[PDB]
Amino acid sequence: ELDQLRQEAEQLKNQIRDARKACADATLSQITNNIDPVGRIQMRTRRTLRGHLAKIYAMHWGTDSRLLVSASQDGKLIIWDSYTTNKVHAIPLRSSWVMTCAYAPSGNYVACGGLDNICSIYNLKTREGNVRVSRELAGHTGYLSCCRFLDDNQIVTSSGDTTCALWDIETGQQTTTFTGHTGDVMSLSLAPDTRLFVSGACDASAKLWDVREGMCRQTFTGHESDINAICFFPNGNAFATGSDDATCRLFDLRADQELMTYSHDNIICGITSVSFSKSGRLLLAGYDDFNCNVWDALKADRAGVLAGHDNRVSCLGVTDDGMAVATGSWDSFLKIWN
Amino acid sequence: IPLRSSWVMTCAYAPSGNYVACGGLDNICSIYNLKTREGNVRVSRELAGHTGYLSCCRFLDD
Amino acid sequence: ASIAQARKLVEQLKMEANIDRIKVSKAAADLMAYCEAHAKEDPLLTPVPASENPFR
Amino acid sequence: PVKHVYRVLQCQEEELTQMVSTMSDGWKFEQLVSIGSQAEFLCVVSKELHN
Amino acid sequence: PVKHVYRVLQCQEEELTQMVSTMSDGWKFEQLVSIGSQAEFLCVVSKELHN
Amino acid sequence: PVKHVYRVLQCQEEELTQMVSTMSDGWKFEQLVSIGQAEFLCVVSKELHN
Amino acid sequence: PVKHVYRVLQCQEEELTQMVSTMSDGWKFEQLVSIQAEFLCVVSKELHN
Amino acid sequence: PVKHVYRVLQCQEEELTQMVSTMSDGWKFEQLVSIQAEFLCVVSKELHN
Repeated sequence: ELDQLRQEAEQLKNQIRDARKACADATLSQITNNIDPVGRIQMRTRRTLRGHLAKIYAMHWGTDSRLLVSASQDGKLIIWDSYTTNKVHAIPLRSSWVMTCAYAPSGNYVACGGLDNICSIYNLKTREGNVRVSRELAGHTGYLSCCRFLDDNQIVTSSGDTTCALWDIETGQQTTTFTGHTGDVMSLSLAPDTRLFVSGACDASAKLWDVREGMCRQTFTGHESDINAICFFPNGNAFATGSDDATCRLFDLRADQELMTYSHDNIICGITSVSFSKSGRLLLAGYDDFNCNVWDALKADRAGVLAGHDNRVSCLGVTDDGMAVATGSWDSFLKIWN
Repeated sequence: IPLRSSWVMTCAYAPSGNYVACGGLDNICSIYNLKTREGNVRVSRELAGHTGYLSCCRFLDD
Repeated sequence: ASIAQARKLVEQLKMEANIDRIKVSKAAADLMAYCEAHAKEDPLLTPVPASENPFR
Repeated sequence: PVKHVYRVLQCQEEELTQMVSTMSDGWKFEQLVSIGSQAEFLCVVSKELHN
Repeated sequence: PVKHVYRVLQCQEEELTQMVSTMSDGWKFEQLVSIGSQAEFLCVVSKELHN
Repeated sequence: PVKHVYRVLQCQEEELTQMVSTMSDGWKFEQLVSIGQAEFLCVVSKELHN
Repeated sequence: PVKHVYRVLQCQEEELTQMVSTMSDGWKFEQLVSIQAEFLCVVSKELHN
Repeated sequence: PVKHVYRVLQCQEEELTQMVSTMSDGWKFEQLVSIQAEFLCVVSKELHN
């Protein structure tokens, strides 16, 4: 008898697609052909700061625009000073797989987590001169994948057992719980106005929730592999994602349609990270081909290439003001570009 | 991997790829689990029953 | 089971159905205007003297 | 009964006192080595955890 | 009373952290020595066998 | 359930015996490195229980 | 813990593993100094009587 | 509770074995440093009163 329910679901999907198709009323190529392209660019590496003795997996800037955190493979955090290239802290850990890192916008909290199924919070600023753990957040049985602070007292996690949830730091137990994500979540990012966030999927799916209640308002589709990186345009009405099969797609919330597609012929590698600049005129991406190149948003043409590393590139970040680019590969070096 | 005995004359590899074995004048064959949580190697099972010195070891399967 | 599943189905998908669907050309024009207006905030595209960048 | 975890930390000469004097809550000190000496160092650190 | 077993291990600089941080279960840590440095260190480890 | 405190002291070669033989009450001896006529280092420890 | 006995052994570079791995019963290990390449070693025993 | 006393001894290479193998009753061995060749040594005693 469930066949009738499946058939009515299919016909509802067909009606939704028919309603969606008509409203697409702009091919951006024919309207943006008039505007001139950007010129060629070449930048120089300025600082090569060392200190890790393993494979780096993550990094994250701070609002101070002079501090960034890093997590290695054997368990270690180092907080760097980008102007002078001196480390201000060095925290050991109790686990040997740390794949995520977050820094607090206020400036006195750092969070971690990984394959050990526990998220821990560190209190940098203490009355005494030492550093000590504050809380641990257990409860989910998968491996942790990502952590972002909504605020000093609210944290959102990304589990591996098809779960996303929030927590209350003082109590230590969950406040709200999300579900309905069939695949595996591996990335998510927050809107500038701290009201919405989207999550990636293993089976090429995009979801958009609301923090207050937790209703899935739209859904996006179109890739054929895992979505590894999700970013936002500064205005807040478009998010660009990447995938393993050398495709980068920009979607529009109001359109619900794939606007453009940035593909080139001589690439067979996977994307690991993407990021927009301040204005949003350029788009950067990383490859497992040991290199990295800078793209353009409007005309889908490559502006230039960057001198890569001796191994795979696994992270990328751009400062809020836009005067710095930092890249970290698997050979234990960080690069500063300008 | 360090070992507790001072005479080992045999060594085998698993066809799957996550087991090894040892043996010698200690009259004991020991199995090691390379693949486990975090990074470390710990003894899985320790056999006994024959009073001679072990000479060879081959895996038929895991 | 699958009954619960179909329940979830009718529940959300019909929530997806009643959403507003607007023009795309207006969104593209707004994006272009936003990109053009903030051209003064991109040190990468607009070069600055050596005294400006501290990372040197 | 008892277990142990070990970590290796690298620190240059001028930033040695700040790292040694401000260790964490529970980690111990075992040995300091001079490597490739301006001057580089290594510092093994141990923690003991039960159950 | 107690007993002890000692072993010597050799390792270059590039592969020091991986072995130190991924040591086995039950073995301890002893002096670390620099020999012929480049690198070519010499670790010493210990285990306690009671009965 | 014990705590420890570590400090680093520098002393030249001529000023070694006078500093080692006249330590304070409670502090211990951990390590002595040959940095760098000759210059040395030293690490001491204390146990602040309760 | 009432007595201690200390001894100094010298061994060349090629004879480290054979001497360390085959120590006697009741003797400990404390230091190893770098004096080819020669070495030194100090061992201890506990005579509680 | 417990106390400790530390002393620094100097010795050339030829006179190392005689001093190390013939220590006093109560004094331990902690560190041997290398400055023909000169050495240093630190010993300790525990004074419980």
